Amino acid sequence: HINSTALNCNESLNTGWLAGLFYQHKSSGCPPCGIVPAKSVCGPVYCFTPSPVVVGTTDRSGAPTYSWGANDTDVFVLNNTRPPLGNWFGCTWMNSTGFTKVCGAPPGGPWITPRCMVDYPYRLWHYPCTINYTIFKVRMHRLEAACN
Amino acid sequence: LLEQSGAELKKPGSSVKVSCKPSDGTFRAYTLSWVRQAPGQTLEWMGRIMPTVGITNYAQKFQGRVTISADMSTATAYMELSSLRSDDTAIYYCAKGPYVGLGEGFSEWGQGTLVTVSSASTKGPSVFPLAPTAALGCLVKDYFPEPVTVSWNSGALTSGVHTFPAVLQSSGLYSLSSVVTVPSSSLGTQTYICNVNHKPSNTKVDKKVEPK
Amino acid sequence: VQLVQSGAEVKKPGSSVKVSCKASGGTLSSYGISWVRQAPGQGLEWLGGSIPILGTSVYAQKFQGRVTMTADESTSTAHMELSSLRFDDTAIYYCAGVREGMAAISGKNAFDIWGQGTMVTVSSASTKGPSVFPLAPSGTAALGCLVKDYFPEPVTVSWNSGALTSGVHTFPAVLQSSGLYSLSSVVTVPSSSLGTQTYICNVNHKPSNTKVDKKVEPK
Amino acid sequence: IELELVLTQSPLSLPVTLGQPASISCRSTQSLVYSDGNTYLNWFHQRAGQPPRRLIYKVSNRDSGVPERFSGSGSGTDFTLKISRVEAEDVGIYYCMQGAHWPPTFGGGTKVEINRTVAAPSVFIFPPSDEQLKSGTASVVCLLNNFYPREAKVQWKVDNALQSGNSQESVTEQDSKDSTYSLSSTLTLSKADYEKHKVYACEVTHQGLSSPVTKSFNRGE
Amino acid sequence: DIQMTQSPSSLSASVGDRVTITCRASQGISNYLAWYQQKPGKVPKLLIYAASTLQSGVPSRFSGSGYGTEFTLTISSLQPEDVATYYCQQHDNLPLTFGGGTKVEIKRTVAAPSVFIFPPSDEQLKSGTASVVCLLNNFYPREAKVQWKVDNALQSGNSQESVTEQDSKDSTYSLSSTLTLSKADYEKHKVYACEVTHQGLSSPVTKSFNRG
Ligand SMILES: *[C@@H]1O[C@H](CO)[C@@H](O[C@@H]2O[C@H](CO)[C@@H](O[C@@H]3O[C@H](CO)[C@@H](O)[C@H](O)[C@@H]3O)[C@H](O)[C@H]2NC(C)=O)[C@H](O)[C@H]1NC(C)=O
Ligand SMILES: *[C@@H]1O[C@H](CO)[C@@H](O[C@@H]2O[C@H](CO)[C@@H](O)[C@H](O)[C@H]2NC(C)=O)[C@H](O)[C@H]1NC(C)=O
Ligand SMILES: *[C@@H]1O[C@H](CO)[C@@H](O[C@@H]2O[C@H](CO)[C@@H](O)[C@H](O)[C@H]2NC(C)=O)[C@H](O)[C@H]1NC(C)=O
Ligand SMILES: *[C@@H]1O[C@H](CO)[C@@H](O)[C@H](O)[C@H]1NC(C)=O
Ligand SMILES: *[C@@H]1O[C@H](CO)[C@@H](O)[C@H](O)[C@H]1NC(C)=O
Repeated sequence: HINSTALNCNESLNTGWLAGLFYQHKSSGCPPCGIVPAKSVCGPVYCFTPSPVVVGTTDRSGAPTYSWGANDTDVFVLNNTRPPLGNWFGCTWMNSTGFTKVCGAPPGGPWITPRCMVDYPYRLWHYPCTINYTIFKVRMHRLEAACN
Repeated sequence: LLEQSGAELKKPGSSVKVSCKPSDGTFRAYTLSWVRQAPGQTLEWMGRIMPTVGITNYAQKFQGRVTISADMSTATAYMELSSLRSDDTAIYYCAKGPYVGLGEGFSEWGQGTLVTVSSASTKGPSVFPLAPTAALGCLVKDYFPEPVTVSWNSGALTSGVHTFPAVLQSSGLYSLSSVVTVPSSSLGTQTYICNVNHKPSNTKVDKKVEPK
Repeated sequence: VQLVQSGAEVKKPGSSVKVSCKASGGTLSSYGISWVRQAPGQGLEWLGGSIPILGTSVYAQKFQGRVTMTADESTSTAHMELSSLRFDDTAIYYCAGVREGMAAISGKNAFDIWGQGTMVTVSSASTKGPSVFPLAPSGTAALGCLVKDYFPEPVTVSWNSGALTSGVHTFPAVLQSSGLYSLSSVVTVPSSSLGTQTYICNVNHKPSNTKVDKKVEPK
Repeated sequence: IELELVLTQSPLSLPVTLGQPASISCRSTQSLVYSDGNTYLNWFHQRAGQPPRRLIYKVSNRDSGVPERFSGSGSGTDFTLKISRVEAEDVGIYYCMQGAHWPPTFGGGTKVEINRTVAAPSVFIFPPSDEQLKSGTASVVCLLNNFYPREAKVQWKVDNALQSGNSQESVTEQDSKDSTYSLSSTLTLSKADYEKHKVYACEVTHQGLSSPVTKSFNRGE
Repeated sequence: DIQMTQSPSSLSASVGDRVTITCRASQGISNYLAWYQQKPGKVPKLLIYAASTLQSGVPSRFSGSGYGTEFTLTISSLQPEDVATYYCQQHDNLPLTFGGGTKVEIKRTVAAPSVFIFPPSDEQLKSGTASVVCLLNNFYPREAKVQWKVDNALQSGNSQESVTEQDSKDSTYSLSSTLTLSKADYEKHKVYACEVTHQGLSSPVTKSFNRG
């Protein structure tokens, strides 16, 4: 499970960069899913059903692999249909250079409301502009949200 | 393609666990559903599990007493149904559907598991010959529960075989007949054996039917 | 600026050892602390290591069921615990990292800062402190110290509290037939200063917490 | 607000002569277009003693290995499964299913039977074995093999006494090869009542026979 | 596991020689290879990072090169302070894996040893044991031979030797042999001698003492 995380992080993404990632809050510069190759993925990949779910590395057939995404056949099967009868609304992850990627559609970034985002362990790293956000309970499915 | 657990007799109030095994031996990017069919009822969808990611969804009628797990390394999905009532007697299928979700239905199916929810005891079947184109057969009498499977010779004799549906006798025990039509000139030379086994009773019989 | 490790220990087979690694003047999380061990006279072997993008440490499968790595930011101290110790685990254990916050968040690091190392000896023999005997001299003269009968390794010898370095030779320890170790350290000095200059060997055996300062004089 | 969705199939029984077209309709109380613009209505064919098998997905897309004779059409709430030329293989139950409303549901099912030419049954009677008579019960079996149509009448006679209500029948499904039926009638008697009589017969009445056929045996030989 | 194969095991060269150490990899690792120097008794130092990026404060004579499977660390002008074991480690994949290491030593002009002999201390004699120490200082080559004579009688199996690693300033070695006797057997004889044989000595050197 844990070694299904893609560790394809660039050298430029060092601990100093990660320290100042959720440290930038004291701010003028703020705001179709398929097969994603694991070579361009740094960190866990999250999809939202609207509840957050981790999608680990697999081969192209969908069989899970456990080699830190180091293999060149490792991908993330993120194909999605709307989650009343499908799997998830969309997904979010950080790529090798440190940019947050999205795909699919938000559950209503992964925004429930125009001001509230689904809360998940990597929210503060993937979306630093939401560090001053407050956490509220949501029942849509019992999950937590982060709002202004 | 989707090997399924064997048939079972379970008493009311207990719980039954049915296994589903893909012939690959490994889980891939597909969703696994559980569909059942009670006698005289249409197909009923129960639940859904993605063995790769772990998401499980259940239908409201079964919310609370069904649980669908998946054991990787073994690559065997399970369905457990507790608090068994009498009307849970059904054939339980596992069905493969697209990873992307429901909608397109199910492209592959297991054979089915017959779960009989009853308090009656398991009774092994008694096998008797139906001795003589000519017709020749086997009578499988007084067994519980269903099912009993019958083959002829050892799977070699398939043409002209008729295995009749089991009927429920007034005693609560079941009975069925398996018959086969064969050329008359073959009765003097060929041999004919019924392969009758009843899983719940561990009773495997090989009756040789000869004319007299 | 420096990683300071705990002292050498002797542990019985099947037991556990905990090694600390204190980063002076720095945030422990920025160094990407891994643990690399080196068997006596052999190569380097990477045990677990910190992965910032996961916020935890992951271990090589060789140790997955019996090593755990912790880090306490409030005390700037990282720990490594190795359980079910076998004779094959006798080595010097280094904590390692990279400085100035250049540690890859992937954990795939080359390390430019290393702790001083901690020798763990898996053995059933009891700890024993050394005796220090002088090697007295009788244009350069030789004098030294004899550190005899101690277990386990190591023992460290300095001269004049580290002020005398040129001319010093601390030999490798030899294992006597009694299962105890022995060691000698010598230094060549000008023969004219044998009466005027002070020569003290500083002996330290941390497993027994034995420290000796032996002034070596002729006769 | 979520309302119960109901799928209705018509007809419930679709008898079709071999080589003629057939159509099965599936009507839904709610539109089956989804958020993604797809219409998720599918079709499944179930054989005797076999799990269901998908024929059509998304209204009209044919599944691999499915004969070209099958096709689907419709939109919104009305759908139709059409077979161009009906073959003996196509006997069985046809279901529709929807994947655009929670939870996924199957239609009631339509039972297709093939109308072939008349075929008289071959009648066989089997005396009970001495093994079964060694217990307390005797079962006499009458076999009607490979006939069409299903309308058949079996009359048991024990020393010319009409037996009524002590016989159970069992019919197979319509054969996917020759489109025939097979039936077995079982007369149950005690050992005492079986030795009390000599002549055992079943009288078989069927459209393919010129008159009721009677197979008999004598308990002695 | 990526495997690192480093050649050769041991290496000998002369001050001012080019020295080439090769490190091969079982998979392509791009340029993600580091090199360490580890002088005896010290911790490893990172010399080269990412195959060819030289670390700050490293003499310009060290350089790296290579991409893919084969990498070479080259020392243009070998210097006395360069004697240590050198290791290559891949940083492209987890687990991080190191090479066997290459021991680098120096050939230099022959240098005879300076021999000193040390009687056992009176503190040690009070405990019941006696240790006589002979010290060979700053010699090359490493090959040497010491023999203990007690009253001119050769001693065997009562002594152990120990050799320092090659000195980083003068490329010499040093040895200590220790002769261990009981207190009873020490007080039995008078002359304790240490007979030293080495390529740099035209004649065997002997250092001795008498008890008292
Ligand atoms: C990916 O990560 C999983 C989870 O950590 C790894 O599973 C673990 O693999 C290790 C090494 O094969 C297993 O160790 C074994 O444990 C048994 C029982 O303690 C011990 O008797 C054996 O000698 C062996 O050391 C460990 O049990 C297992 N953990 C779990 C929860 O299954 C997996 O190996 C990793 N795969 C890759 C490709 O990195
Ligand atoms: C991190 O990104 C840098 C910048 O693109 C990569 O550096 C390139 O590496 C490749 C392969 O070694 C070279 O062919 C390019 O010339 C390099 N570009 C530059 C500008 O130096 C580096 O490979 C990336 N690291 C990882 C682990 O993905
Ligand atoms: C990681 O994501 C970033 C952001 O999309 C990628 O950077 C873009 O790369 C393309 C390459 O043609 C450029 O046209 C864009 O201008 C880049 N965007 C920015 C903001 O610089 C980057 O390529 C991705 N890296 C990997 C390894 O997938
Ligand atoms: C995912 O989508 C790609 C096309 O984008 C397709 O080739 C692949 O088969 C799909 N896989 C799944 C599991 O839906
Ligand atoms: C990488 O994937 C290939 C399959 O394409 C496999 O054969 C190989 O063993 C994998 N390598 C590792 C180190 O897991």
